[PDB]
Amino acid sequence: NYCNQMMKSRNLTKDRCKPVNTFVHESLADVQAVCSQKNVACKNGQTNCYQSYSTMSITDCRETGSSKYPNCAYKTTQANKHIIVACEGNPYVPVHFDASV
Amino acid sequence: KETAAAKFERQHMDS
Repeated sequence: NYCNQMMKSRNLTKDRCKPVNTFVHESLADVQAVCSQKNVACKNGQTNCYQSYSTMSITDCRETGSSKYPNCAYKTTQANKHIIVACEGNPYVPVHFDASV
Repeated sequence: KETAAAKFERQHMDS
């Protein structure tokens, strides 16, 4: 399973089971460019969020109701949607994944 | 060691 494999290898579920996590299959340069695209408010009300002009290939990884450490279980949902990321620093780079529309 | 931008890359990037 891509999600079980990737989450593990990325040290994401090595010491616990992360309930949800999205993976972006676009280049890093192209994802970093979103920080200068459409400004929107994060779900929390913050406004340092940016929505990508176009849709991007992403894979949603969600734990199943049965999942329990050490045996984490994820459902793999591949899709193409706009991504919304929060940006900070200098340069202005993504630091959080807010959502995918 | 790991910064917020670095953490985002490791957790969400898979070009």
